[PDB]
Amino acid sequence: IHLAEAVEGLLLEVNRLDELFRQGSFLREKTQLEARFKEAREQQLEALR
Amino acid sequence: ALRRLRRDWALHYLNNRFEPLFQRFPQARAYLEALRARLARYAETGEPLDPAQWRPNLLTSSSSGTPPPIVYEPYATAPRLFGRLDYLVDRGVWSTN
Amino acid sequence: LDPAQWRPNLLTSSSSGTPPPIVYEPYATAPRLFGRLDYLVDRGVWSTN
Amino acid sequence: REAQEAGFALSTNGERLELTGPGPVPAELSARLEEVTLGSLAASAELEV
Amino acid sequence: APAGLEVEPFPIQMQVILVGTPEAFEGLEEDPAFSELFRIRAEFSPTLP
Repeated sequence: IHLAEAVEGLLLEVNRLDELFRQGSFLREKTQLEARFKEAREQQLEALR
Repeated sequence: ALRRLRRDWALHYLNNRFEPLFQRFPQARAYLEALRARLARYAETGEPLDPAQWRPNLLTSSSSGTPPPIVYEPYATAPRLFGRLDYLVDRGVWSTN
Repeated sequence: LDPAQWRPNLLTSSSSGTPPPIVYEPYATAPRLFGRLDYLVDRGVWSTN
Repeated sequence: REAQEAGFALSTNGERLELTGPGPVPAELSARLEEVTLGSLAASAELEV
Repeated sequence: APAGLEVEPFPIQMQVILVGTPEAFEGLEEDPAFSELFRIRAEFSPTLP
């Protein structure tokens, strides 16, 4: 029964996981990643231009 | 790459959530690790988690041993002795968990 | 490309020959002696690989 | 107000909001942008629940 | 069922106590695996002193 309640908490942890993707840290890392990837994309595009 | 990032942050966050349960349930180590991997996958691929497919089937309530678990089956059929596996229909598709 | 349809089915792990591969089947049914072929359903369509 | 302190004006577009200013938007400020977007979406969903 | 679940066999940690008239048992103990598994015979005297 203790394992059952713990796994119920873990199943509800999907909401916490989704909430973890909206505070500053994770999505600022995401912005850094996408910014580098884009700046590479426009770098190639401008080189071809 | 953002899937990589989401899944690695998810694993990092779930490590400190699963370590107390690892301590509390060392026997359930493999099951808890599989559930952690499934949660990381959900945070990665976005596929919704099915509570029915990942909730442990507590077959019977815990017995204190006094009195001992006593079961008499007058109808000794295979489904009643060994248990049976229920199913569900999806327009004619057999699903089970 | 379907990975399931083109991944070799390693039936059993490699045996060193010591001890020899020993298998006792009390339940000598055709699916357990000769092996069986599993299937998958696609809305009522049987698929296998 | 934070973006205007950093020198950006919020032009709302419905599904997503953008920020106008000199040069590319900075990483922390763009991160604030998507976090407030996701916060509004989560606020709507949690209002529904 | 198409394939079912890869369910691990449930361990048997119980003690089977088969109850029945002698006819049902001399009609059942002719198989040596019975006397191999059920070795303790609790026999009921039809009469008490």
